[PDB]
Amino acid sequence: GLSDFFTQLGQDAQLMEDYKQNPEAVMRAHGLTDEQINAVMTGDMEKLKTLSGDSSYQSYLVISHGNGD
Amino acid sequence: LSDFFTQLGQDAQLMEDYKQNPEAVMRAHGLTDEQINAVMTGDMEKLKTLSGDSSYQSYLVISHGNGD
Amino acid sequence: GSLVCVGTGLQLAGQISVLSRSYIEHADIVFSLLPDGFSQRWLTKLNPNVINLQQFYAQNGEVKNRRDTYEQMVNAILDAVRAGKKTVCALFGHPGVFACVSHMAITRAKAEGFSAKMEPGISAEACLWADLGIDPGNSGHQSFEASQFMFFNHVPDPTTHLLLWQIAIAGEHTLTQFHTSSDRLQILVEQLNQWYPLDHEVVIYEAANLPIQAPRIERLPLANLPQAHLMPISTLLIPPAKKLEYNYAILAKLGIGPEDLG
Amino acid sequence: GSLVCVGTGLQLAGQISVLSRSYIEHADIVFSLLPDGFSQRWLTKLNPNVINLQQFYAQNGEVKNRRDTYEQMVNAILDAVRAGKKTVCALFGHPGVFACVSHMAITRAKAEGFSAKMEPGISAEACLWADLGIDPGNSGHQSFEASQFMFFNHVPDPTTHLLLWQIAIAGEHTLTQFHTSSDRLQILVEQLNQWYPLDHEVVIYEAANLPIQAPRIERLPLANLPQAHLMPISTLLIPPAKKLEYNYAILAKLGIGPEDLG
Repeated sequence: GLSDFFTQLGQDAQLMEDYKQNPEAVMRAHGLTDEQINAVMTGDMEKLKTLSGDSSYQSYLVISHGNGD
Repeated sequence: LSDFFTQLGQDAQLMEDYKQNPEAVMRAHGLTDEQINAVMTGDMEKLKTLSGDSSYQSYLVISHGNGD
Repeated sequence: GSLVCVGTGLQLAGQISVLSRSYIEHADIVFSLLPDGFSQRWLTKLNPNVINLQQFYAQNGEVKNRRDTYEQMVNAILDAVRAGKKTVCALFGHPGVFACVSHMAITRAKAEGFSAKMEPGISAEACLWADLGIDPGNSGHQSFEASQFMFFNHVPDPTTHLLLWQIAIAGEHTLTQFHTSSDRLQILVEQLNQWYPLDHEVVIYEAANLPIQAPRIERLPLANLPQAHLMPISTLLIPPAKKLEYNYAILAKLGIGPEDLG
Repeated sequence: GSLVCVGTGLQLAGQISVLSRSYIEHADIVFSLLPDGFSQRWLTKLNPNVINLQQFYAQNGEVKNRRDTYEQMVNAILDAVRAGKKTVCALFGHPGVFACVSHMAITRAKAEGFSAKMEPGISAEACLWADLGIDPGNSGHQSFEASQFMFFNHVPDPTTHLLLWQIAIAGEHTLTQFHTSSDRLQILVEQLNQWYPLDHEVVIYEAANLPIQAPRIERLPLANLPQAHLMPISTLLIPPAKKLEYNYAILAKLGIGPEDLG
């Protein structure tokens, strides 16, 4: 639901432009809850992960270092 | 030529088939012996001529170093 | 067996190249390093045979040198190639931009006689130029890893856009912690003060990973960097401290002056 | 009306992002600047409503300042946006990397009250790191426009990978010619000799545009640059002249030494 919507929105320029015209109307029509929408509107990515079923996904993204070879 | 290149550039299965056997893939997509020879010798101008874009000029510079 | 390393970009689902997505779809097996659970879900739907490289990072407060984490990622990728699998390594961003694992895996696979290559992707720097409306060509660009800037001898050109990558671990010499200290950032500030005033505006940048998310674009004086909130993904942009000045020596050899410039 | 600027990457059809392709597909009108006729065909099949921005370059030996070319391209894009069209600008590579037209169109559109944004794409520099197996993070990266390096005061760090873009027009001050001269490139050689020996190996790189095409990777001594065959798409890579050396000053402030690095 939350994941299906984000995956479509990220790929589909038609939906992306609908979303930009009216974020809450697009989100409501794709079944997002008021708490999911509030998390999006306040930029709370941490809470969005929880409402998606995170199951504490741990995500460190450093794939290089500065200490030379 | 244009149909083959556009499929090959987007399709990873056809790309991996191509890399295994370039001539067999090109022949199976109908490329002529002269088209294949243009590919194997890296002659991009001959390939453009053979595609019938023989007369399309293309300058790709979209910035300068003079400031302002 | 064979190897192809691809990038997924920073945004969920839409920022991978058309060909890179087709490589993931047709792979026997995918080794992933992706930003979040939405991206992981997206990948698993494309190709269910996924090994998550995240497992090789220090877990539960263990002391682990990231060099050992990277070696273990490379070894897991190569074991699949050596077994005979058509193997794809799917990293976020560009697989070879501030990312040692794909270059090391491709070097090792070629040396063992396998086919290996790297497909370019959209990195966090490519997102920054778009999100800030800055062309790296305007007065030129410089990129360093922040810790390498501190540990080794690097001289920035202060007419360029300077990027310090991995600013959150600037000065963390052990490669065993996930973040640095405010004291270490204060030493970086003093070092940078050779070229940049303490009140010089810098930008903490983070590319969005979700389509509903705005990037982080936080402007602050350089002096305030040590008190700022940083994450592992944070990049420090240092805009030019000086305007471009006329290279009279070269202009004279060319036989021209400023007034001749088109 | 609205504006979205996308890139198509260097390779035909497959190096565009999934999202950027979708923007082209749904646009009312597309303004293109693409490498060749294969690429042009591919676009036209995606969306037949295409204006080719190539037309605004000097035709048939006319003297035209490229600044006028770029203004004419920006104006053409904005006329479609001002008319009410959902407008896409599709440029090769990344639309905002060594490319002024999209940033200028976006600045202008925003100033006139229109929605305008830039989607990052895969640039020629992104293709170079993948093709040469080089990470810009390894010892750092610097990028400058070649003529800007000659005309203004830039200082390279010879521990980095240094890129000089548009090397084919290096020193061409009028912005009315499509290539420079051998004597101009000899002056660049002498300028670079402040930091790089004359026998220092450099690389002329050109990213491939077709899936059957190998990239150009030509290794040669710096001293032979002025006799080399260059094209408008050529980039000059100057690999490091010096190894990284320890910053004993900053190490001492951190209370550590080389032996302490992980």
